[PDB]
Amino acid sequence: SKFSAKRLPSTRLGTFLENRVNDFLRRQNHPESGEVTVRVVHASDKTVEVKPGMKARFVDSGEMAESFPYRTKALFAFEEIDGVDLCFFGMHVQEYGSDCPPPNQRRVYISYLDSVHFFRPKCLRTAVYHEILIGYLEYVKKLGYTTGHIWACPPSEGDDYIFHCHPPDQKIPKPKRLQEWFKKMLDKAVSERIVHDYKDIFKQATEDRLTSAKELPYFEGDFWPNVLEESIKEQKLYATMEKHKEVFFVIRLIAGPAANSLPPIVDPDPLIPCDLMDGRDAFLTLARDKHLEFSSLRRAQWSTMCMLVELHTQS
Ligand SMILES: CC(C)(COP(=O)(O)OP(=O)(O)OC[C@H]1O[C@@H](n2cnc3c(N)ncnc32)[C@H](O)[C@@H]1OP(=O)(O)O)[C@@H](O)C(=O)NCCC(=O)NCCS
Ligand SMILES: Cc1[nH]c2ccccc2c1C(=O)CN1CCCC[C@H]1C
Repeated sequence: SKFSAKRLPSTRLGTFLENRVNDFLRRQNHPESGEVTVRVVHASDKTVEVKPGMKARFVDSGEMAESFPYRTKALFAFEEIDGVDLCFFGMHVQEYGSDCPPPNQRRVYISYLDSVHFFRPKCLRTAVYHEILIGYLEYVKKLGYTTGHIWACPPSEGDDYIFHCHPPDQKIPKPKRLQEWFKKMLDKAVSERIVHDYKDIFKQATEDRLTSAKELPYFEGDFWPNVLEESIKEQKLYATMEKHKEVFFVIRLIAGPAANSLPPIVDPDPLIPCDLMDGRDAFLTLARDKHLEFSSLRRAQWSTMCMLVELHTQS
């Protein structure tokens, strides 16, 4: 059909991820599973600017770059259930390439991920989310990104990351459950030899014998930029790192000498301008303004169809 998820334009990344998920589902041979479609719907160039305190201490002194360029991508996963598309998973990532100044070079960071719990069958839902994330790490590792970063931050009560109006009975995991969920994902990646290893931020920083705040990757919207500004306004930083360590993952995709002899990162996919999916706010607002909800299967399917018409006919 004219405005289907499958007819959204393809990318190498979307294709790679959907082939992984569908091959997984085919091996499980569950009669209730439907075809999965994965589409990158936004990609654009951005920069994160170093905030005044760090800018005063380290940028002005020529010890650290003033800003760091990255590519933002938004991708969505859809499942066919009884001939109807359901959008059930979304993710926004920041990708810092090989031209980026240290300490941000060749890193990926997950800005947001969100879901609505209607994947059929339910006994495969978590496994499918893990397959998308492991496939993302698999892909960026293939391109030459060396490290992944994840802040396990659940949304505040009443706050939706990507999808407006979640089901009333979809529980939101607490930090501890969410940490264990990312670990289970990462252990599967480790056994597939995609992830070399992973550590909490304090352990990584300790084992790498990092001297200075300038050595820590500096990402848009992350915790650590704001904690650094607070630290500069008022040794304590080191105490914050340890207390909150368990919620920040540093994921090594490529370690050893092989991590230092890499060609440049060449992303084969074009930029994809799309107003609706540049950041999270725009899609939340359109849902709010069109009275869309993702609060039941049928409402989510209706909202998915509206989302798709919009994606197809913008510009
Ligand atoms: C992260 C996410 C995709 C994981 O989904 P998931 O694979 O279904 O895993 P969850 O931990 O949410 O749920 C698994 C089980 O734990 C349960 N659970 C979740 N939160 C719970 C809570 N606070 N108390 C008790 N049980 C809970 C669920 O009900 C579910 O039960 P089931 O397996 O019997 O159906 C999803 O929780 C989500 O969309 N969260 C909101 C966005 C977010 O947290 N983003 C992460 C960082 S950007
Ligand atoms: C707050 C914020 N502002 C941005 C502007 C542009 C791009 C990204 C962000 C962004 C995030 O990524 C936040 N995110 C970080 C990872 C955990 C979940 C959550 C707390």
